[PDB]
Amino acid sequence: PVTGSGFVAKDDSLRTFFDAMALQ
Amino acid sequence: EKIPVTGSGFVAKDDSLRTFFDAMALQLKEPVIVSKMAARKKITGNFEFHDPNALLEKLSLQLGLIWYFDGQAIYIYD
Amino acid sequence: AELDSLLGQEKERFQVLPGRDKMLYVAAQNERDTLWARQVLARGDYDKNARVINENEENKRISIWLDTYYPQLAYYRIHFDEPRKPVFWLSRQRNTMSKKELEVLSQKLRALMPYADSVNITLMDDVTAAGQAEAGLKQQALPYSRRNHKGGVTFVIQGALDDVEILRARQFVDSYYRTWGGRYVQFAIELKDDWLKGRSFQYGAEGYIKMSPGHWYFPSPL
Amino acid sequence: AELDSLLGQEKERFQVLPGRDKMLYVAAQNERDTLWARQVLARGDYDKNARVINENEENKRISIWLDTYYPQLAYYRIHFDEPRKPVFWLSRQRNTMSKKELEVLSQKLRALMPYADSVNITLMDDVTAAGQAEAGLKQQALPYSRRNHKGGVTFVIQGALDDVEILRARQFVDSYYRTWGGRYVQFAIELKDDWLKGRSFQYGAEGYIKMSPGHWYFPSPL
Amino acid sequence: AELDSLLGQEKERFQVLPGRDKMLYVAAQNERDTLWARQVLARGDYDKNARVINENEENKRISIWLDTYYPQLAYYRIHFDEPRKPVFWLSRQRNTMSKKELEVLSQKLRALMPYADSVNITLMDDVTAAGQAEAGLKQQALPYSRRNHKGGVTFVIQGALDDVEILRARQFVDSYYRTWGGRYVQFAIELKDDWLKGRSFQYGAEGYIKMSPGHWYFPS
Amino acid sequence: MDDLVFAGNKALYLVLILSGWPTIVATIIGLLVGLFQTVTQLQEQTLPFGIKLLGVCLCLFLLSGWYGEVLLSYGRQVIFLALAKG
Amino acid sequence: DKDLLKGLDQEQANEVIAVLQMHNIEANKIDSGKLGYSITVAEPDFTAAVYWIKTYQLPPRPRVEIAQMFPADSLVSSPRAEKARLYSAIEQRLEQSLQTMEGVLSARVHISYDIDAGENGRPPKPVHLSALAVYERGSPLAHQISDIKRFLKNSFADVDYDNISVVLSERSDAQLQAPGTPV
Amino acid sequence: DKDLLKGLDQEQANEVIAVLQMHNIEANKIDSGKLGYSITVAEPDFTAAVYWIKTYQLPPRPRVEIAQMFPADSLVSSPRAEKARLYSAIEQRLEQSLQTMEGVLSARVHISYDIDAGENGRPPKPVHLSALAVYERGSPLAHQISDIKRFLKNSFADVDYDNISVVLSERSDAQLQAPGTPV
Amino acid sequence: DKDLLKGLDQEQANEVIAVLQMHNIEANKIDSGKLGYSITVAEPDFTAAVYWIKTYQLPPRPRVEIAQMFPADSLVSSPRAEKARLYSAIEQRLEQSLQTMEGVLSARVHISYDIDAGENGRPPKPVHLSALAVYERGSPLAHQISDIKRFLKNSFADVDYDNISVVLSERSDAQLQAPGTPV
Amino acid sequence: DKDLLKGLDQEQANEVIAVLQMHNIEANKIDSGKLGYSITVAEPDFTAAVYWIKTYQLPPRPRVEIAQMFPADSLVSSPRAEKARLYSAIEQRLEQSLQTMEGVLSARVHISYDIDAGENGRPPKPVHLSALAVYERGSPLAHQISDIKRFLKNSFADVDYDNISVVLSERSDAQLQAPGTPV
Ligand SMILES: CCCCCCCCCCCC[N+](C)(C)[O-]
Ligand SMILES: CCCCCCCCCCCC[N+](C)(C)[O-]
Ligand SMILES: CCCCCCCCCCCC[N+](C)(C)[O-]
Repeated sequence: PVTGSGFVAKDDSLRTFFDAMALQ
Repeated sequence: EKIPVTGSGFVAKDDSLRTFFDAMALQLKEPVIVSKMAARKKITGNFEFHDPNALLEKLSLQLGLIWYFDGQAIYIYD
Repeated sequence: AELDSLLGQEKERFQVLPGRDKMLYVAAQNERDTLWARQVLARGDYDKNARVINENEENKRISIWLDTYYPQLAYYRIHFDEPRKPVFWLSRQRNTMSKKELEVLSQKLRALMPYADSVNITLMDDVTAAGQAEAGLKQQALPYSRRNHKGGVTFVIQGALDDVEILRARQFVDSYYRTWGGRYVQFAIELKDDWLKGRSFQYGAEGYIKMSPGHWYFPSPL
Repeated sequence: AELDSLLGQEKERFQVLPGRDKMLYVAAQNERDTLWARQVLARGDYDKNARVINENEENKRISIWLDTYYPQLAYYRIHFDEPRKPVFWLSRQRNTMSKKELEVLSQKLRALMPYADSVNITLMDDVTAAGQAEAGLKQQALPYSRRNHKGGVTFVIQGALDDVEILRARQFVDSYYRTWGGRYVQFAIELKDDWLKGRSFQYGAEGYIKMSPGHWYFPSPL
Repeated sequence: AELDSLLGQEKERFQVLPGRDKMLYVAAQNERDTLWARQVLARGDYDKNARVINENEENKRISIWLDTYYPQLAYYRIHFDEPRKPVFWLSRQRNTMSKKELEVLSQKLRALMPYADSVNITLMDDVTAAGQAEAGLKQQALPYSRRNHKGGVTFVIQGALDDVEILRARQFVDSYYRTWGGRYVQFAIELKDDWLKGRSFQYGAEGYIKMSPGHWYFPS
Repeated sequence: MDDLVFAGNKALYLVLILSGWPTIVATIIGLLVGLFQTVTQLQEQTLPFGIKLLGVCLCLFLLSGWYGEVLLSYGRQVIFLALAKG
Repeated sequence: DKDLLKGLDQEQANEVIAVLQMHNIEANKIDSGKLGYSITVAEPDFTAAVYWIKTYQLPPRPRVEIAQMFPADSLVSSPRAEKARLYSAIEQRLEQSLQTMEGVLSARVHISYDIDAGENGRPPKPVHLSALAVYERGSPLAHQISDIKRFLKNSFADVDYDNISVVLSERSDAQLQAPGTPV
Repeated sequence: DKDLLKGLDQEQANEVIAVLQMHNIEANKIDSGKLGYSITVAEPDFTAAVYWIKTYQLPPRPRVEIAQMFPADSLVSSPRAEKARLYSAIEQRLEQSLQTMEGVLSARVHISYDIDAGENGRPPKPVHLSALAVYERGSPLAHQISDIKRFLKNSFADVDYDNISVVLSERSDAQLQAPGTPV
Repeated sequence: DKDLLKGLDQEQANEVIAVLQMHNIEANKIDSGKLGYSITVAEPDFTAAVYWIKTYQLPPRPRVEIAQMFPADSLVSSPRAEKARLYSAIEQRLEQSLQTMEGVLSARVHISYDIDAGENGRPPKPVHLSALAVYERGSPLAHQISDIKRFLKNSFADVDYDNISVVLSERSDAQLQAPGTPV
Repeated sequence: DKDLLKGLDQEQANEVIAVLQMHNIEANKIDSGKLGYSITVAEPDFTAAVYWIKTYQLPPRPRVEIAQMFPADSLVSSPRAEKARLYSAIEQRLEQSLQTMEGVLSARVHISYDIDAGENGRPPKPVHLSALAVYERGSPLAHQISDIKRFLKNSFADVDYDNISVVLSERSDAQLQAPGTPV
């Protein structure tokens, strides 16, 4: 992921996934 | 010295958010009140408390907290 | 009892050359053959002076001497396909020398190799070298990264590799190195686990690692 | 009964030099050959005076003498590829001497080495030595830090290094040391419980900030 | 039966010198060799008078004599690379003496060393000595502290050092001492335990450790 | 379950060695008194019992301290294992 | 002639001879049958031979293997003993397999004995491995570490490349010429 | 002639002979019957012979198999022991099958012994496999790895291509000409 | 000649001779078979030989290993005893592996025995390791500590580089010339 | 001549001779075999020899090791005696390892025996160590204490530099010249 910003999920609960999205 | 580190900062290692934000309270110049639900979360790292408001705003969005300031104390909730 | 009569039945396996220092030089092709000959000399079956030589040993020896008298010469490799007339490959870009200087160099090499009649110096192109390396890695379909420096190029092959890939890589690299040597281009092969050990993380300038749900760690930009 | 007849069957393995001392000097390539020779003398198989020598021993001895009589001379190493005419490398920047002084130095060294006919003094560039070090690390993709002092340069390589990185690093350093010696450039290789391999950052409002070198490091929480 | 014939096969190892008191002085390089020689004399193989000597022993003996007749002289070390013409290093700053006085000193040393033909006195710079020490520590990248006094310099190296650091320090210090002696510059190595492993803390001004949640500690 | 395996095997080993000593003494005495009746060719029921009783009482007077040491050690050890998880 | 050693085994004597020859000491091996082998040297070489025997601590002790501590034939075994015999056999089998790879001369393997605790009621720890190997001259060691890591990784249920240490070395110079006899 | 080794078995003798001949050392094999085989060489070759015997650690050890530690001819066998002998027989039967493929000369196979936990009350780990093989000269190794992987995958109830390691090598040059006799 | 010692082992005799020769004392070794070896010196050297024998506390003693304290005869030996023998074997096997590395002459190794508690009832503590080693002359000790740490870290299930101590030293000067005979 | 001592061991006799020679008393050692060694001196020296024998409390006593109080002769051995043998083995093995460091001549080590309570039901106390050592002349003692503390720290489960004591001493002057015979 040389550029930008994203999240690499590993069977993560939606609460932790959308929490990581909250900053954007 | 028992503290052989050169700069200044706070080195957290598996700190409950209560015991972490207390270390930030002197730079904030305000007493901090933390809810038990938020105090269940943990953090690790090396931090610069250079501009506390701007740090607190960012960490709120990264950790999912919400915070308020009534003029006497800072309140942080999940 | 000539020396050729002592080396074996397979006459074509070895090559005997006379040298200006009044010594026989037995050129060999590999380590196994080298030791097959050295045993014969060291036992003392022959009674005059003789020596055993091969391309790898001679490249090492001559590089060691260059390190002393020409510590800034840019070069690739010395080929001994014709052991009486070796070929020495120099970089066209990274060297500035006159024809006279090259001749002097030639004569000093000729003094180091008493079995050679002359040393032929040939100028090679760096872009050509680099291009053959990258074309080889593409042709073999390996994943790789290229880094460029003033003096060299480096190709990093790393991550989770399959057996077939590892085999292809080893074969190719072994082939390249025998032509160009290891001075200008280096191949770094490194087996990596998954970078972060099965943990979720956010990459970029604000990155962080999830040690566990409810536990953040802030090591670095990611 | 000459000495050469006593050292073995492989005549060229050793080299015998007469000297003004009226003592034979035997030149050997490495410690194992050194002891192979010394046994012949110490057993008393030979009756006249003889001595065994090698490059490392001579470097040490000469440096000990210079420490007494020239305690501020900045220099690299003395090469004995051709033992009759050694080459002594001095720094061009850090020394200030006249030709006469250099000549006197040469003569005194000649007095220390009764087997040598003359000593050639050559001036080398420090910037060159440092650049060849740094480019040699980049050519291997090792992680490193550089630190500059008035009189020297230190490269620090540390952390949870991999086995192939350890191997490549120790091959390089063992090749450089033979050429430039350890006086001017130093390499430290240290294993730590740390996965960032020596990098270090602080997190602030504006993100990560690189932290200057220091003895303390944050041990790996992973 | 000369003495050289009795010391061994390796004639290069020892050096025999005749002294003005008509006694043979055998110069050795180390302790092991020293005892290898002393056994021959103590056994009584040789018949005339002889003595065994080395650099360390003579440095000590001379220092003991200086302690009595020159109790305020500032000096470094006496070198015996050429045992017939030792070199004596004095401080340039901490000594004020006339040329005549230095010459007299030279003659008295020559009277103490009946195997030496003359003593060469050389003046060395203290700033140089101290500088080459500190530069050697920076070269080795050790952590250190420097303390300065009227008549000496002390370098303190302390902490939870690694084995590669202990090895480097040991090699360096031992190399320096042989050149300069131990009179002006002193090194102190002190290993200490680690309080920080596994604890969070604040550092810089107003630094404190905390042993456990609810337990602060304020070092000085 | 290495803990259950250990406690179960040790219980049986302790039974075997705690009980062995009295029975060994009783058997050796039994044999010697049975022999003496043969070489004397003189016979009665009661002499072996009478001597066996004394032999066992002396055995207990001597060893019993060690029986206490062994049993206390095992008693503590099993409790600590039972409550080991917390 | 002076006696250095007596009552040696075959494979001790051969090691002693090899080490003396390497330092230019001509030695002789004699067989007394039930009394074993005897080694002799000339007087001029006696001093040196004693110095080398001290320095190398010759004659060598036999190889140690963990199964020697836990014989198969005792009346009873706790689980710990059986588990130790098992790993003590897997080590030897991997060593014998690596010695068949291309151009390897000899090798050593070590496995982390987790057996020293039960891991009962508990998560058993992952395995760790170390290997040492010696190669013929002219081998690209850097390129050859990959093969060994790849091969060992799949020998066990859970191993990470991070948990495998590999150390390689080349063969020393060959000793072909015979030592000289004292004059 | 100097005695190198005595009381060797047939397989040890032929191994030693092969290694020496490769280095141009003429050796001789003598039979003493119940006392085994003896190996002898000429004096000019003695030094080299000793050095190579040390370098290869000859004579070779007997080959190790896991079932040797848990003999079946024993009064009682714990489940761990039985579960071990089963795997140690499957390994050998796979080696013997691989040797029958076209162009293969020899092979070694290894399986992850999950028996090192009972996995009672626990889910069993997946299986991992490792294999080494030697081919005739002129064999397309790259195209032959696929067949082996395919064949091994279905040998066990649950195996992923990612858990199978395969290492291949070619036969070395043939030693056909005889060594020269010392003059 | 005066008798210094009688009834020595072969190993004690060769150590005594080595130490006296180092100090220029000519000694003689005599073999009496069932009575062992005897050491003798001349009178002019008697005093010195005595003083050295006292200062070095010769003859040397036998070499201790922890497994010597716990030879198993029981049906059931303690969880303490089994674990002790296990660690006491791993120590020796590591010293034997290290001695094969390039240019090491000898080495010794030590492990922290947690077993001084049975670890009944209480959780097990992490391991620590210490090693000593001796090198051939001209070895870059600083650069060679890394190899040893890397090799030992992965021989055990939980070890940190911080918990491994390594101490290295070079060989002393070689004793090649023979001592002089009293006049 | 007057008899001082009879029925000595070899190592008692050599110690007595060493101590009397140091004070310029010429003594003689005689062997009676099964009756041991006897020591004799001349009359003019008898008085002095008596005074020194008293002052040094000669002949010396046998060396004591804690394992000698807890011999292995029981069918059940108590945990206290097992831990006593364990620590009494580790102490000795550490002393033997220290004597191999560069230029040490002799050493002693002591460990805190926390076993005088079983530590059953009580949390175990931390370890303490003490060491004494003697060096060759011309040794930088200050720089060598660091090495020893570093080495001892990691040989045990939990030790602080504050809890290791080290005491060093140099060797005395050598006794090389023989004593004079009474006129
Ligand atoms: C002393 C007689 C009664 C002892 C009873 C011990 C019960 C042990 C139960 C477990 C047996 C099976 N095992 C050993 C595999 O666990
Ligand atoms: C015939 C009596 C049977 C008693 C069985 C128990 C014997 C051991 C416990 C009692 C020991 C008494 N003692 C020796 C301390 O006095
Ligand atoms: C008449 C038979 C009585 C058997 C029970 C006697 C009381 C138990 C023994 C108490 C003393 C135990 N001891 C010897 C360890 O102190």
